[PDB]
Order: sequence, then structure tokens, then C-alpha cells
Amino acid sequence: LAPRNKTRVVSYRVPHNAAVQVYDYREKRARVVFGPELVSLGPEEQFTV
Amino acid sequence: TVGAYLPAVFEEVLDLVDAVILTEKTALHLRARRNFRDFRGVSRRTGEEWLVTVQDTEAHVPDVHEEVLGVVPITTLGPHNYCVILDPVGPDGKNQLGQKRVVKGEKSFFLQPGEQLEQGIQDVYVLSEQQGLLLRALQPLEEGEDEEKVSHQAGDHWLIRGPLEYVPSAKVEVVEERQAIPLDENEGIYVQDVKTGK
Amino acid sequence: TVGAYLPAVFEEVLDLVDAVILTEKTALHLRARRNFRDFRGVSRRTGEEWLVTVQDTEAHVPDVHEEVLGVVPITTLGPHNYCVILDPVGPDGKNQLGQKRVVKGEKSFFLQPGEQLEQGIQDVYVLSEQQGLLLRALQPLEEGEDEEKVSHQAGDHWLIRGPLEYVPSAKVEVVEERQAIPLDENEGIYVQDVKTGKVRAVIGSTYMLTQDEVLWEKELPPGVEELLNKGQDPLADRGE
Repeated sequence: LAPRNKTRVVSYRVPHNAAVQVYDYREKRARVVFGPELVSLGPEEQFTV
Repeated sequence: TVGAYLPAVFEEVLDLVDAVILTEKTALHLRARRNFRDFRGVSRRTGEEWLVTVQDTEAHVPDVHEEVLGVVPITTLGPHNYCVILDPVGPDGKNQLGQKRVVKGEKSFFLQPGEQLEQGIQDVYVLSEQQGLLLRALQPLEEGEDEEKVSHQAGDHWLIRGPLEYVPSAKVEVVEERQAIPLDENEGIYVQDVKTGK
Repeated sequence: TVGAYLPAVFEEVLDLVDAVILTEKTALHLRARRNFRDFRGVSRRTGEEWLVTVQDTEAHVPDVHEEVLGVVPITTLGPHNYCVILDPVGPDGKNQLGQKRVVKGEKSFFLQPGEQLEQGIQDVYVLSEQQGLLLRALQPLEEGEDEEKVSHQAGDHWLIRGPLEYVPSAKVEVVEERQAIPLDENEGIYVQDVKTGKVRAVIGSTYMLTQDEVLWEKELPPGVEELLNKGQDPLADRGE
């Protein structure tokens, strides 16, 4: 409902069985992370929808 | 001469000039109409203005030559106050026109004949650890009132933060009040270093 | 003579001329009606105008010959101020007509009889690192107030940027205020070097356009512009 802050780092809390792959476009390195960790996007990391 | 004065045949009495009582918070701002020497013993030119304080006389009486422009109240600054004097008085006694001088705290001074405050009794910038300041050196190589005596060039910015009671000099100019953004672990912001573009 | 003056049989009193009080912020602008020598001791020609300041006399009285045109206030410049004097006074005392002179900061001076300000008390150009200036040498070989003492020819532009408190000289002319465009990695602009005609893609740090570069508009073919705005992620946006 409330609009998000564009300044803040986009963080997505990954569940223990789910898996998200992020594309760090600045260095062309693709990493996929899973577990209890919340992944934090960099300046150009984007989620795999 | 104190008492009943009997004027001579040649002298025509106009009025009794009242001596103005000078307190530590007031001083007499007066010009000179003719070249003369006052009761202090220093010759004053025509049109020269100066201040009479308590250190000279407790009760000065506006002289026949001296034209009192009005009393001047004291310009007192607390320990958390600063002010910018427009056209300050130099060592020669004349105004340094076009220049400005900053006065620090706890200095009760009188506004000299020509000196003006830029904005009044301003407040000095005290800053916490998570508070700060973005500046702009209006001139070149200030290299003053800096802990590392670093000298900024004219037009570049720098950051002053932390527990510092900072008073902006005549060369620098405060751009914006900057506040630190409280971020814990796995949280943060996206800063853009515009000097390098990244 | 100070006091009650008794005029003679030959002299007819017209009026008491009042001496004008000169302060450090004012001076007397007056011409001369006849050839004479003033109280300073320098002979003045007919029609010559000059200034009387506090360094000469604290209270000068407009002489019978001298015609006071009016008081002149001081032209004070702060440390962040400059001004352009139109027709300045040279070493011979006469005006250098058609020329202009720039005055730097912190110099309180009086406008001489003939000198005019071009636009008033202008502000000197201070520039940040990501700010800058595009100039135009109205004359040839300025080779002045330049760090490398480089001499531009007449009509060519150059770029001044960085922490420089720059004051435009009488020969140069500021064309436009130029600002550096903040670009991070994998982002950039299309600059067009019009001196050589070629267009390149600058990507990397925050690039600032040089003296002979203009932004080039890449015209994409129609349809492609829709696929870049719509197709942000075709792996997820594929059903339409």
C-alpha cells in the first residue's frame, strides 16, 4: 500500500526451500542463492522473474 | 562649568545640551562636523565617525562639533552564537569595504561606524555524530579552522560531521544540513559518487 | 576665512557655498570651468573632470571654477565579485575609449570620470568538480590566466572545470554553463565531437562534455523503442 523508497537497497527474504537467481549486470556474474538469507540487490543486480 | 552660568554680552545662549549616559550595553555613534580634537586628545577629521564608550567616558556630552547620529546598543554574542561583520574595521581604523569578518562566541562588541551584521546574531552550527554539514569554499585555499589543515580549492565541497561546534568562515558557505541515515546490517542505501560517476 | 566676513565695497555676496563632507564610501565628481590649479597643486584644463577623495581632503568645498556634477558612491567588490570597467583610465590619466578592464575581488575603488560598469557588480564564476564553463576567446592569443598558459586563438572554445574561481577576462566570453552528467558503470551518453565529426559512446565515470562535443540523439528505428520500454524482462513478461 505504502510506496517504497527508491533509494533503499531492494532486499527480498528468501524462504528456506525457495531459490532466487540475481543477475549482476555490472560484472555479468549470475548468482543464485537459497536458504534463510535475504538477498540484497547491488547497483544493477536484478531478480529472475 | 557646573552651576548657574551668566552669559556675557557677546554670547547668545541657545539651549542646554544634555550629556548622554553611557552604560556598558550602549555607546555614542557620532560624526564630526569640523576638524578638531575631542576630550580624549586625538584629532578627528571632517566627516569622520567614531564610537564613545565607557572606557573613554562614563557620560559624554555631544560636543558643538560632534553630531550625534544616535546611540548604538551593544552587539553581544553568546557562547553558541556567531555573527558576520560586513565591512569590518581594520588596523588603520578605516573600514575594509567589500570584506566580511566572522566573530566567535562570548565576545560582546560594539558595531563600529560602518560595520553591519550580515544576518544578525546567527547561531553557530553544533553537530552530533549522526549529523553533519556540506560546505562550499567560496574562495581558494581556505586551509583554516580545519583539523588536518586541509586546504580546499575554490568551489569544491567537503564534509564536516561529528561532535564539532563549527562556525562557517567568511570564505566557506554551508550548502545543506546533512544527516546520517541509520542503517543496520542487511540494510542500506544506494549512494552515487558523482565525482567518479559510479 | 572662518567667522563673520564683511564684504568690501567692490564685492557682491551671492551665497554661502557649503563644503560637502567626503566619507570613504563617497567622492566628489566635478569638472573644471576655467584653467586653474586646485588646492592639491596640479593644474586642471577646461572641461577636465576628476575625483576628490578622502586621501586629498576630508571636506572639499566646490570651488568657484569647479562644477560639482554630483557625488559618486564607492564601487566596492567583495571577494566573490568582479566587475568590468567600460573605458578605463590609463597611466596617462585619460580614458582608454573602446577598451574594457576586469577588476578582481576585494578591491573597493571609485568610478573615475568616464568609467562605467558593463553590467554592475557581477558575481565571479566559482565551479565545482562536476560543474564547468564553455568559453569563447573574443580575441586572439589570450594566453592569460591559464594554468598551462595555453593560448587560445580568436573564436575557438575551451573548457574550464574543477575547483576554480574563474573570472571572465575582457577578451573571453562565457557561452554556456556546462554541468557534468553523472554516469555510473554500464551507463553513458552519446557525445559528438563536432571538430572531427565522429560520435562515440562514453561509458564509465561521470563524463563531462569537452569544448567541441555536443550530445548526439540516437534515433532508434520505429518499433524498437516499444520493445525496450515494454520488454524489461522477457523471461517473465512473455505472455504478451
